[PDB]
Amino acid sequence: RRDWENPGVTQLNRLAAHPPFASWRNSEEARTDRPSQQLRSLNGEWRFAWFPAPEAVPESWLECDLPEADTVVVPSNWQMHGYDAPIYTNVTYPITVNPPFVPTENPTGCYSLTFNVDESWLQEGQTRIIFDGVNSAFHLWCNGRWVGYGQDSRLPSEFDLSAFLRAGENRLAVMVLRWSDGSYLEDQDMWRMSGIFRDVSLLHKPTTQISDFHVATRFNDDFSRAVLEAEVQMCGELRDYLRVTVSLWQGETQVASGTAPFGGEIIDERGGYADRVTLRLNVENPKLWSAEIPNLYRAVVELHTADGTLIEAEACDVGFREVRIENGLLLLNGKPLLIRGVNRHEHHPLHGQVMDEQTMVQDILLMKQNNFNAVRCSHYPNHPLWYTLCDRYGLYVVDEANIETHGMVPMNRLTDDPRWLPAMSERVTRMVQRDRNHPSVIIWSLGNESGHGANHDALYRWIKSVDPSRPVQYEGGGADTTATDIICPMYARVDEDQPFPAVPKWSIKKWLSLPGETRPLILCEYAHAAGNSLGGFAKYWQAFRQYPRLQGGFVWDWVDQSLIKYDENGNPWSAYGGDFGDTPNDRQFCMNGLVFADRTPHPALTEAKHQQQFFQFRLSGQTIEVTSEYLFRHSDNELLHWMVALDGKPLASGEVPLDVAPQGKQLIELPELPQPESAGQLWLTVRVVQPNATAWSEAGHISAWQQWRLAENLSVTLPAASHAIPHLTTSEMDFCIELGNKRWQFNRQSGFLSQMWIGDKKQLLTPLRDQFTRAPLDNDIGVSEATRIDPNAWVERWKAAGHYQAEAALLQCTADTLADAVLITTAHAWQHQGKTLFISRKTYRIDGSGQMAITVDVEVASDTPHPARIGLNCQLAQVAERVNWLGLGPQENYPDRLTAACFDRWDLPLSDMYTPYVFPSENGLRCGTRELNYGPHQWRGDFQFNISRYSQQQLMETSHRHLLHAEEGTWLNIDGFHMGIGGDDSWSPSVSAEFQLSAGRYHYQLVWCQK
Amino acid sequence: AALLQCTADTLADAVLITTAHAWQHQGKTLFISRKTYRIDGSGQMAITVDVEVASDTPHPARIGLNCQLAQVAERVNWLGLGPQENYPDRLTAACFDRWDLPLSDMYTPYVFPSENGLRCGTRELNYGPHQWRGDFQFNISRYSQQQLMETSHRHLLHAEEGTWLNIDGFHMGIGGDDSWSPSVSAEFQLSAGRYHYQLVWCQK
Ligand SMILES: O=C1O[C@H](CO)[C@H](O)[C@H](O)[C@H]1O
Ligand SMILES: [Mg+2]
Ligand SMILES: [Mg+2]
Ligand code: NA
Ligand code: NA
Ligand code: NA
Ligand code: NA
Ligand code: NA
Repeated sequence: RRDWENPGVTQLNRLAAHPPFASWRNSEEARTDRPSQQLRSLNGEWRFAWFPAPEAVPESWLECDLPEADTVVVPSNWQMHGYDAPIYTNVTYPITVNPPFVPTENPTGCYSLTFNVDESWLQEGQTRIIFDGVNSAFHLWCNGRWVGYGQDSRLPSEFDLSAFLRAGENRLAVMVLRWSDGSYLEDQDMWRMSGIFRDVSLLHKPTTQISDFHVATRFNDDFSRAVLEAEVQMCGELRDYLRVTVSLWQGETQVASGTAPFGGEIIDERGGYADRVTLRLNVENPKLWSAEIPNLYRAVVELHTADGTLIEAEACDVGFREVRIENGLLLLNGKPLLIRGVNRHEHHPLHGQVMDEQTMVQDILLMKQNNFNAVRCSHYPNHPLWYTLCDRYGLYVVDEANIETHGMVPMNRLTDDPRWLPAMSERVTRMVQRDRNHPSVIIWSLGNESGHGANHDALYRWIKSVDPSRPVQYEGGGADTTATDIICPMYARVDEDQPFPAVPKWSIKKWLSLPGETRPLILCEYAHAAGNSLGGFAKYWQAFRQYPRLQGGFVWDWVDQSLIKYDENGNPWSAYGGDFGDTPNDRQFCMNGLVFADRTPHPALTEAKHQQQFFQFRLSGQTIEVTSEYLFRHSDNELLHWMVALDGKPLASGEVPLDVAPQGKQLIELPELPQPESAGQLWLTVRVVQPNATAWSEAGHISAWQQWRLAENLSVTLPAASHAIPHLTTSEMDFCIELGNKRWQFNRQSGFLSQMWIGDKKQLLTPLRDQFTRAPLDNDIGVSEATRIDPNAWVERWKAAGHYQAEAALLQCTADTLADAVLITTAHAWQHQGKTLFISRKTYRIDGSGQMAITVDVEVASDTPHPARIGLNCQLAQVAERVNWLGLGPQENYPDRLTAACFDRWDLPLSDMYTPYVFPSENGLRCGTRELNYGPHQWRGDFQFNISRYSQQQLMETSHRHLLHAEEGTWLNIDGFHMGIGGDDSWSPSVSAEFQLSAGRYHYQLVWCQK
Repeated sequence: AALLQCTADTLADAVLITTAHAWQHQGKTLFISRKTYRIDGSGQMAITVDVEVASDTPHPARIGLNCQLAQVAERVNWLGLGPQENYPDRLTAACFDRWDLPLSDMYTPYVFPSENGLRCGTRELNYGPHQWRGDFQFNISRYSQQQLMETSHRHLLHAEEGTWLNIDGFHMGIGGDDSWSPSVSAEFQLSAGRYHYQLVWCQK
């Protein structure tokens, strides 16, 4: 019947969806959430065999293990074991678009397991098997007998095996299909894999059982009083002696308990539900749940007899919180939320899409440590443990249905088709039935990029009807359709409108006030962190803080989707689209995370942490005003450390305890600061430190910081006259300046300083020349599809203008001797096919003190695309271990992404001055630098710089970081100016006007000398 | 202005004058101006100005040069934004072109006297035998900035001997969102800390 090519059949013999069950036969264990003997894991070693199509599977496999099969670990994606290649494609379906058909060559994975089952499980009750995740469709057999079928890769499929099992040894046989009609609803921009990638278990339930239960919590006006309501449903034979007891616990203290026989209130003309009962428990002064303080209670649902015999128990963590939209604002416990969130895919560099507790916890810790309080399940229901962790650690979750049909034309072709309503409804309804009891889930999502169809409006209302406790959102069709309670655009800009036809992305500030609009606005996706990105991030947060209805958003995204591969030497390297022979593919577009696949931070993470701080500061005189953005907690684990320094040198510091109420302010007056010893700029730096450790952080964790320029004393003291005078040696091909053991050689043909000698040691490997280009960042290249070549992308404009090909032409090179120095004057014109792109005029002044002052004045043709940078570069013959500088740091920072950086004296090993982006590009820059020290060299002025063993040329021509090779010496790039990196999105020019080098005329001056 | 440095150097085809000043008050150095005047064999004086402004002093109204020329001409010819008065935050209406107006039109008769008549984005200015080139803002009239701020009514102003010229590399916005509180937007305040501008003064 080829059930995998029929959207009308999404499952066969599958049991109803429901909340997590464990079937405890001991209440104490249900209360403490301890392991349950009635819930067995079948994870471990299984037998697996790969076939090109389901037609190639031998019938023998159904009742006997195939000798050709291997023993593999489950859960797992078979591509990760090497049976076939994982495919990375963004929008374009990996299969021919011809719904509901899939290729005849359909990779088939045949799993089998021989396991034991005790007669005690078969003599009484029900024994069911549970597959938390199978990609993307499968048929189940038990002891050679066909059991059922299932679809939807991100929700569990359960089947009753009570009639197929036998005492002793049993054998399962699962035929998993890579492609099915369900694949048409799973076109998310991520690796395309398959297999039994989530847990498999066996659950025993009594015949008379708790089949479902819903927990709700409503409050009075000030939340000082609450009522917990628990509806419980049963299956089996109804008896007058059956009872249901629901008890609520706060730690070891039982707070409330209620018992009642089955039989619900009258529903309609035919009566009520005799197989259901609702318990209502009163709770005074409940400890409220929030991401700030994840207070949790434990609800225990007991099914028992009047005489006191327990039949079974279920339970869940309960969080007392209310979520509602009122007067245009998303409120939590009556307070307007400010969503500091991020999108997070279930990705592991080695295991693929198999999630483990360790990785989940690591992500959560890093998230909260970096001031995030929310996560969006892009774009499907997550591993069940995820919700438990967000419940306990405290993170707001947007639970999203596994529905994305991005590759359709138009996007809503399937979702506006009633023939697909069934398949869609199951992805939404089964998600709600599974996760509705988790307090962490505060918003439901109908899926992602499936345009907007009538099926969306239908399912939108279904959720509103069955679960009024959570708002529903969906971005397809314009981000503001009738299928969403929240305006949730993706990559809508802060001030700039993008009037696309039919589905415009208005600037978020303008979106809010459109005629008749009243809903709150939270971007489901923004600040695309692909590579060297997050430029302009601060602009979003200034807006979020000023506009009440702009309530944040979810950064895209958390972690790069790179996979581990091994080279000839067997060493691991990070791969992306196309590295597995997968084609078509969208290359590096799968890496858009704030952290690398191994969870190592990208520089952008710190910019995020800074902007998302929960404490805001203002300086007036010597008074620091600290405002709290927390909505529920007082700052009872915060200490403010302040430090004043004169250009890096510490002059004074202290620490004051913070005691600010949520939404409150605290005034802190700094003691009279001693007068700076010399000239320079005083800088005030304050940091909020958490003295005590928490569930998500260690003692001494820094949660917020800010800097301010205080008094400055301009140096009016002119240096002493030098002893010796530099000597000029004019030759036909060179202008050589001599001063003691030092020598500067300027080539008269090129007009560039080609070499420097300190004694007999050459200082340069490459001449000091102007540079107006950079190894293009992901945002410069701007393609979300490898097949598309955007001529409007910055890199194409630069290439087309000849910026990368431009040749310097000497216009002038003269030398002059002054009273105490030698003045070299130069002028170069950079041209491309007759067009003069840039003109650089310089003067080099080498005085008796051995300093070479370099003054640069550049002209940029107003009609050529604004240059990526304006500076100089050279290859220093030396390679030192450290880099020391006075400026912004310690991490990499660009013009539109430097708010998190602080002005101070920084010292790091040379390696840290290079950011290992998987896709190489310009990186490691540090801005606002007044002094740079490397080996014997020292550069002064006001510039931006990067330094490493990789020339811009190699970075630009190398596709993977692991293929880079340390060049001889050290490449230095010092820019008087540098263009912004952008990032609002990575498929169109995103660098804001203020960060484009459009001034036409630029001036900067550097001083090069010996340290 | 406290003189920090004043030197002279003879080059191949030019004389170089280097200077450094520090404007202070109550022992506080407010600004520091470093310049070089390069007069070559063609009679052109290239002036390069680099100024430092203490970060803790209120941003200055302008960063430029001024002098009182002895000559009094009838016309003012310039290549820049015009023909009317325009300031950094009020120049969208002005157009770049060759403008030529009588001296009187370069003065805006506000009843209450103040800085007036500025014209921005000027690459060339001509007055009498003089010509200034670069990329500056300027106002030119028979009234000094001093007289303007000391005189309450326009009818009390008296033409001073010669002509007062104010060539600025940078000028603060004029604001106006209201007239009873600071209203000059941030992007129009001279807060860069270090400013650079150059001019070429010659005869025509
Ligand atoms: O709009 C989007 O942008 C991202 C680009 O990396 C990613 O494809 C998301 O899944 C999609 O919703
Ligand atoms: Mg089907
Ligand atoms: Mg997509
Ligand atoms: Na807001
Ligand atoms: Na992507
Ligand atoms: Na505190
Ligand atoms: Na590259
Ligand atoms: Na006046």
